[PDB]
Amino acid sequence: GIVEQCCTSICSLYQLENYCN
Amino acid sequence: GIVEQCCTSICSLYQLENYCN
Amino acid sequence: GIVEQCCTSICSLYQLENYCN
Amino acid sequence: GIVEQCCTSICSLYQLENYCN
Amino acid sequence: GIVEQCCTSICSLYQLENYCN
Amino acid sequence: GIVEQCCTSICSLYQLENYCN
Amino acid sequence: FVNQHLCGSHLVEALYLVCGXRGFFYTPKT
Amino acid sequence: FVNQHLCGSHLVEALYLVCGXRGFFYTPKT
Amino acid sequence: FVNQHLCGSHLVEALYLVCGXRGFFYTPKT
Amino acid sequence: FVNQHLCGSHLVEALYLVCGXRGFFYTPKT
Amino acid sequence: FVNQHLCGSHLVEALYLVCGXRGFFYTPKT
Amino acid sequence: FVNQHLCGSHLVEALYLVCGXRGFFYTPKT
Ligand SMILES: [Cl-]
Ligand SMILES: [Zn+2]
Ligand SMILES: [Zn+2]
Repeated sequence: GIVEQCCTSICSLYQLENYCN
Repeated sequence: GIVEQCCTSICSLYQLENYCN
Repeated sequence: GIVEQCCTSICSLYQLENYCN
Repeated sequence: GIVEQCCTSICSLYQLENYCN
Repeated sequence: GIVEQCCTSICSLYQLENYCN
Repeated sequence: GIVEQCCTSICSLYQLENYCN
Repeated sequence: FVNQHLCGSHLVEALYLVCGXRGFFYTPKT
Repeated sequence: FVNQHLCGSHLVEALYLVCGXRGFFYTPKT
Repeated sequence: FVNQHLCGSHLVEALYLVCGXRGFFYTPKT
Repeated sequence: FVNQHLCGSHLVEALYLVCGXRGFFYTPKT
Repeated sequence: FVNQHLCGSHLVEALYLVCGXRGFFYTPKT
Repeated sequence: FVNQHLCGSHLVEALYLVCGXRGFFYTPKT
């Protein structure tokens, strides 16, 4: 999920964009 | 849209629950 | 106080409203 | 009110201390 | 300035990188 | 740096102002 | 003459608190 | 609504949203 | 044509920092 | 962009900024 | 009739995420 | 003013408020 990938661990801009519409 | 209904005028916590998942 | 009830511990919406005017 | 004095125009940290408890 | 270019109209993450250090 | 003085440790308003232009 | 962008920022922070573990989808235009 | 620890400025925005037009009071201990 | 609601959000976050452990009361209308 | 843990409302504002006009979805687990 | 002050607040939070460890300088007027 | 750890976007909004019209610089280490 997004919380585990970007909050519990650091995640790049690209990875953050996997959650855009 | 939410932007149309809530940025033209104040929406309460109650009107916002509408837009939840 | 509010810090101990809602920050140090989780507190429901009802409990959060005990701090409204 | 604070909304009247600070939203019509910018209030500094100093003008804001006024509204503190 | 940033205020002039980005508050008159929306700036993207890309237009904002411009103002970085 | 600012992170070590004001984030890693508490820092007064005066100290926070050492970072103003 | 108002500003939608700045309002959106407020809107999504509010939905975060309101929706909780239920989550939400934010969709402006296309 | 959310179900987690609301702290700092985050607890105040939460109060701002929930309380609405009645306003609220933020007093850590006072 | 400005917006009070969005301004309030900013106002209460500022009072949080400004007032510190002293706290404050936020009151708009009634 | 930043390179740290983005959590809570902070993760959502981040999504708000990055995604832009395409919007986004915030679903902790759902 | 818009408001620069409130916009600035948004601007500096965005630069914080965008610039990351690179940092930035915020300068309005003089 | 507050008397606690100001970190992340929170340290920047703090600078935004305190510094005012003179602006400021945010450089974690640089
Ligand atoms: Cl705003
Ligand atoms: Zn705003
Ligand atoms: Zn935070």
